[PDB]
This record gives sequence, C-alpha cells and structure tokens, in this order.
Amino acid sequence: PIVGGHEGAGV
Amino acid sequence: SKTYNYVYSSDPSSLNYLAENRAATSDIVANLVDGLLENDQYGNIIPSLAEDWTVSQDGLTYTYKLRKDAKWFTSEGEEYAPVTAQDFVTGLQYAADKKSEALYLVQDSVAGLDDYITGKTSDFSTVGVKALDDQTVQYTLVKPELYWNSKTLATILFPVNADFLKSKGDDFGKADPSSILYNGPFLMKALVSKSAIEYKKNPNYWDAKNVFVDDVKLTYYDGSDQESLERNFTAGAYTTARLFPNSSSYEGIKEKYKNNIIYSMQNSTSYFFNFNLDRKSYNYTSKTSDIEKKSTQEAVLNKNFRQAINFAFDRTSYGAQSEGKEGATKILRNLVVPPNFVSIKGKDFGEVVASKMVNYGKEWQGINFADGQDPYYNPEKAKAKFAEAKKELEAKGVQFPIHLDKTVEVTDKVGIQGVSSIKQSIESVLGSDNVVIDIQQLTSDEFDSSGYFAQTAAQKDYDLYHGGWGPDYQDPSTYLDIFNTNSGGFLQNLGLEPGEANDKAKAVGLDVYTQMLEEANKEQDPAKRYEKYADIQAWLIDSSLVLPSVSRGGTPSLRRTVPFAAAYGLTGTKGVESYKYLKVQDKIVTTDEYAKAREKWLKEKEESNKKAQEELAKHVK
Repeated sequence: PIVGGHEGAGV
Repeated sequence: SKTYNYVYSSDPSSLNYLAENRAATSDIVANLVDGLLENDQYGNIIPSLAEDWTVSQDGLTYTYKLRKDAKWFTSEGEEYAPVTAQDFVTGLQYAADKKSEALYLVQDSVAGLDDYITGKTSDFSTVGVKALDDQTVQYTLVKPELYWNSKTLATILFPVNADFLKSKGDDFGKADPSSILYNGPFLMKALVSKSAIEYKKNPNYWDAKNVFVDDVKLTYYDGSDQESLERNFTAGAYTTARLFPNSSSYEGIKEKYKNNIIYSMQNSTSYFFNFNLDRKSYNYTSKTSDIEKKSTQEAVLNKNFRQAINFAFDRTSYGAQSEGKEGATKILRNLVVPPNFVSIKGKDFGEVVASKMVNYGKEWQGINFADGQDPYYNPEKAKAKFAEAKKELEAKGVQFPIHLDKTVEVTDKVGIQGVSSIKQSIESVLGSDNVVIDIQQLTSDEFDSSGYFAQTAAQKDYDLYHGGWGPDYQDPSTYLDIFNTNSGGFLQNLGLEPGEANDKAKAVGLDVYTQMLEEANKEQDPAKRYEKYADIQAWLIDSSLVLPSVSRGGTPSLRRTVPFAAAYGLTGTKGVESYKYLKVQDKIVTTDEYAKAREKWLKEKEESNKKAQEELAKHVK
C-alpha cells in the first residue's frame, strides 16, 4: 500500500 | 493483564479495507479483520481463516477451507454471525463495485473480474470467486500466479458480511469503530482523531490463544516532542521508544542506556522522492509568477534535470538528520524493489539491476545498489547533468533558478531538518542560481490535503514528494507496477491520472515503461521474469523519475517487547502491522540479548522457510 506519515520513514 | 503502549502519527481517512490502498487504513484493520492466510514469526504464509487450501495442477484454481469456529463480532464484542465463504464473494464484488483503489491486485488476475469492473458484463456470477458451500471458497485465475497466496494477506481479499454491508449502506467503513465488523485478534475500543487509537483483545477470536496483550494504546504523535518517546518509556508509560541521536537529550540517554540501544533491520518498505509531472494546485508555493511555474513544469519533464537532482541529493546528510552522524547510512535504500527482495540464479535482484545500469549510460559505471550506503551523491556528475539540462531547457524559454516546492508538517521537527538537508545539498552542488528548494511548512490539514490524502492528481500541491511503497505480494511487480499509466497506485503522486497516458506521461517515457511491465508480466519462469523486472527497475533508476531514499527500520530503539515474538512478513499486512503474537516483558532488553535473539531468529528463519517450501507441494490437487 501507499505509506506516508511524517517525513521519510518517520514515526 | 498486559498492555502495549506507544504512539501513532497517521489518522485513517476511513476503515474501508475493501476500498483503500493507504497504509493509514490497513495498518489498523490488520488488527481487526483476518483474511484467508497470515504470517508466522518467520515470514511463512500460514492458515488464518482458511485452515487448509489447495491449488489445481494447472495453477488456475485455488480452493480454501474455512475453519468452522471463526465468527464476526460487533465493535462492542457481541457475536454477529459465523464467517462463511460467501463473505469472500461479497468482499470482492464490493471492492469491484466501489472501484477500490487497490483493484490492481485482482482486476487482471481473477477471471471475469476486469469485464465486471469495466461494465463489459453485469453478472457477478461470471467472476472467478465462488462459495462452493458455507466453508469453501474457490478462486479462478486468468493465469498462474505463484504469488497468489501472498495476495490474500492484502485487505482487498478480506471478507465482509453481505447483510452487514447492506444494512450499513454508505456508513460502511467510515472512521468510526461501529462501521465494520470484527473477526480478527482485536476489537477497536477507541478511534479519536489527533488523540488515540486503542485496541482490546477479543477473547472470542478463533486464535485468542496467540494474543498475548490484552490492551494496545497508541497516543497521537505529531512530531513536535521527539523527546517524549524516551521520556514516557523511562517513566514506564511506553513499551518502546525510538531514539533520536541528534537531540541534546541523547548524551545522557546513551549514558543511561549504554547497554540497551537496539537497531532494527531495514525492511521491505521503500521510500523515494518523485516529481509532480503535471502540477495544477499552487496554494503552497514560493514562486511569484507564471513564468516560474511554467519553468518548473518544463524542468521536471527533462531527464538531465531529474538526473542532476538525483546526483546532487546527499543521502548521507539526509539520513544524519534523524539518525545522527554515526548511523546516517543505516536507513539508506537505493532501489524501489529491495536489493534482496528476490534472487535470480542465486544473484540478488539489486546486483542484477546494478549489472544492467552501465548500458543506460556511463554515468552509472560502478553503481552499487546495496542497502546502507549512498551510491548516488556525486557533485561532479550532478553539475555535468545540470549543464546539459540548462542548455536544453533555456532553448524552450525556461528561466532559472528552477524553484521546487517541498512540503513538510510544521510540527514535524525532525522532518524539517531532513528537508533542510535536501535543500542544502542540492543548492550547494548545483548552485542556488540554478535550483532553489522552497520548503513549505504546512498545518496538518494543509499537509494532508495537498499530499497523502489528496483525492486527485490535480489536488497535489508540491513539485517534490517523498512517499513510499510497502509491498502487497511477493513479486517485483508490486513495486514496479505503481508507476504504470493504466492503473499505477502511485500515479496521482506524480500528478498523473490512471487511464490513457497524457503528453507529459509520454514526454518522460512512462508509456514505454508501462509496455515493458506488460511484457515482463507474461513471463512465468521466475528467473526470466525477475530479470525482465530488473531491466524495468534499471530503466526507472536511469529515468530518475524516482530518487530512492530510505527504508523503514535501521533505527535505534529502547524496548520492553520480547524480541522476535511478533509475526513477520516480507509482504502484505499480517506481520509487524499486527499486534497478534507480540509479547511484552518487564525487563528492558539489552543489546547483547537482542543480538542473541536475532541470530537465533535468523538461523531458525532459513530452516523454517525451507520446510515451508517443501510443504507447498502437498497442496497441489
């Protein structure tokens, strides 16, 4: 799936 | 009872596991709804709702036997109905009727399904999913897919009860626990926006014996208080904590936790930067004129320009902003497909891609795609590519510097340092009279609506985007299909809409890319198939339509979780996403204890995977 969140692989 | 307490950052737009392809939804529903198969601790595919399964000798027909004691429950825990095979017919038809964003997983695989979705037929009895009786689901495919069973770990193949679906109408799957039914390890007891996600163990779940925490509490984390993770962990309030070595706090923390800092392995989720190839929305920009906007629109379509950005982007400095100087490279990922995601006659996929790069141009000579190092950053190559871009672009009337907008959340302090590093490295190498990275600090609503939760390509409001892909099934195509012009899941983030490729898609060659995908997908021999996808990944690196950045994992933590207790999956959403199997302990794990547990897991995993592959043949009808 599409992964988002904070910037980059952020918490 | 025992409790897992930590944080979350992404509120879901909905709980509609049949219609969404965002991990903001499936990361939650993983804990609430089971499908046919799941993962053990070693990445094997194991029984879930299906206690057994078979495949026909021609590889087109998969039949699953559902366990009799699996039930649906309401969010309050009451029994609704037993799970039946019809729920899988219902699920696929709903995904089709609602035009699910993850339909690429099945539309070209399940017989008759593409005809039904596109209106060539109107009769779902012509689609290749059938309840042969109440405990038996049978799928019929267009062609064999050795990775078909791995697709059942993606939520578009999860079941739904037709009576509930009809009862709920358009209220089904909204961001409210009562909008879905539950047949998985947990019930959802709280879902409060910008506040909390809370799970309670379902004591009546078919596999309750493998759920070792009774409560899971996730506190909303907006990035403005990175020190709170360790603070709450040390106070006994959190079960784990990510560490931030850049912080002023880190000095004393590493003193206090000299022997407890644990680094995770990099995993199969891959992040990369991309460009907005057809920008329509300029609510968040530092450009002041239409000539600047048209100049950037032209620049991102120029291959030399994208390559110049690629070679000017210092991945080490970027990683250092969240990992510190020492650990800066521990998170670096240089392909979209992880370098060891598959192998070809014993050779890792990434070494095959590397062997194919020089063919695309001498600027790639010697490139190494291994995780954990930066093979892209090269100021002299960047300046040379830019000089060629500038001559090509100036002749089209393009004005310099090229301004590129990058968004970041205003509360995301670590993210702000990361995008500041990209600005600094690109402008240092190419010159701020040539390229300017304009950082747009946005509220949560602004950041969501212009990026991850934008519902159309035209709403994307940036020139540069940093997103990622978590694999849905065990084949390179899960990653590489996302840029295809017919149906790519990551097209809207590039400013493109699935459908016929427009002139901007053709200007950058994504039509050719898409034709390459279609030809590679026809290959059924794994070694030949993977080699064709390696060509496709090499083409994509050369195009610099993506700039690979980082993975998940590779980061330091403090832990009171039991090492390697949870499920693991190379693909799908039934590994780390799920709090099934996870265990908590009183002792803060030590680095040495973790390493001993890791070496034990790594060795057991190879042995376990080999036995699982032997077990496969018993399932052939």
